[PDB]
Amino acid sequence: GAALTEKTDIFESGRNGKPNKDGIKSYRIPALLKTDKGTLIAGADERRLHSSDWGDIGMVIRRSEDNGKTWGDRVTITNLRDNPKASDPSIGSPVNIDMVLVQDPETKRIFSIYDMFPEGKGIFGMSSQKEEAYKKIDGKTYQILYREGEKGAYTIRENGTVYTPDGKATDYRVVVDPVKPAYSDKGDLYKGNQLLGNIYFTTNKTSPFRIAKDSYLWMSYSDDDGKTWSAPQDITPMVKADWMKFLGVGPGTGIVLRNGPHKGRILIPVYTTNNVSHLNGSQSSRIIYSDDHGKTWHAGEAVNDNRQVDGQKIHSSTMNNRRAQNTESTVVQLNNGDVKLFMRGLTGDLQVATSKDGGVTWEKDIKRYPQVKDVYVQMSAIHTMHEGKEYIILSNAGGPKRENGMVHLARVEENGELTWLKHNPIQKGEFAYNSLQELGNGEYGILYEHTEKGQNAYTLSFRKFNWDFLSKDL
Ligand SMILES: CC(=O)N[C@H]1[C@H]([C@H](O)[C@H](O)CO)O[C@@](O)(C(=O)O)C[C@@H]1O
Repeated sequence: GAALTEKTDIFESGRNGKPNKDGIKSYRIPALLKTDKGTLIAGADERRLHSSDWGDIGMVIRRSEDNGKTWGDRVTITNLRDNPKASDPSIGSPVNIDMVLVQDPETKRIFSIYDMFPEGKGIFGMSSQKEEAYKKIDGKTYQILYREGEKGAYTIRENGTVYTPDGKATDYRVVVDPVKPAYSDKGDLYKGNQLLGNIYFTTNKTSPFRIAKDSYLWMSYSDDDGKTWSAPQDITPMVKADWMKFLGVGPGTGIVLRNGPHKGRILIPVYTTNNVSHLNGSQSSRIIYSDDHGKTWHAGEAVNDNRQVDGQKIHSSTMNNRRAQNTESTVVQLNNGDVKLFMRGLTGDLQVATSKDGGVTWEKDIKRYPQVKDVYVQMSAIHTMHEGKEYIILSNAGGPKRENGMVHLARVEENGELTWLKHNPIQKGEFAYNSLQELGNGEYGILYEHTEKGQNAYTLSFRKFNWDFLSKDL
């Protein structure tokens, strides 16, 4: 008997453009993680001012200890404070946006990796010119601070003390070890004991310093099953190349390889843009990984690196080809050791890349599956076993637009090839980003974006379904 539970709203948006009960207009970008303890962690972007990809956005989660039946109160991981002097509040806050959750099965540490931008319009407000964000000194890497009127780079060193371009300590200090709830004090700039401003503010500044205007990657972790989180760690310098303009995560839930030469490796989907074509023709998927339980991260190569496009080779750092782009993605490892990267794209159908070396490089054959439509929106996919057989469950909008949620089932053969077996609707009406997780006992859960009755984009809801829903027809 087919079984699909009624939708349960986890993060409720307001309606008709009004704020919700907590004064928040929108929630977006779901992430669902089933931890070792059986806990379900639902993550999301808490977009207070509007539904756009910038503004005042906090990284939040809710925990369920009864497999999705009930949920605890919201837990904020990170939420930077707004620039109280910005002329336009809608774009007047440093930004955190798009999160990826994953747990190390050995250490049990839970990671939340997400984007960070200083005050502005996020990916839509990036400068045409690069600004160095870090400087190496005496074998040490320090984040840079810029002061109007001076060309030299100041640096943030031990204890947050600001040093002049010439290497002399100043009386300015940055809060590099935040202590306020949500770490809303991170980046605060002090002169002596007086708070002057914040290094993440870019307009109407009250302090002399700001970090480089660029795209960053931050990470927070929890060792207590999601109840409390560490202060944000800037992992950007570990993975961002000097040519990269944007570098952000493909939101959802990452994975840890289960088998092969790279078992234990944590994979985080991400994508970049270059300075040649940025968002018009350079969005390129890839993953970043960690082989030491999240201590250090490394960038793999882009699916587009040395890819053959129309008898011509391209590279993610120099490409300018709209149709060859691949953006947000979801990653899965097969029992044969191969890694599959399902990438959001502009071909109208499902695009999948394959890596034979734990996600570092990608094979030449980018497969397209007409069986699974892609309206250019995020998707999620997970590996699963059923009666000794290997499968992959993938969910995304069925179209025409971002609507009619579908859960696709594919059989995985020993060569890693896919055969799509079923396509079952799961949510009528508006449907966008989603995140799947296997719950066990033949059941699965999904946290997704949907709206109805005038709700603001989006309300994130949860549903559970079993194998009877996947295989049998409704
Ligand atoms: C960092 C960031 O802006 N992420 C956003 C991305 C990018 O804007 C696009 O991938 C750029 O092509 O996509 C969304 O806007 C979208 O399509 O709903 C949602 C997501 O939060």
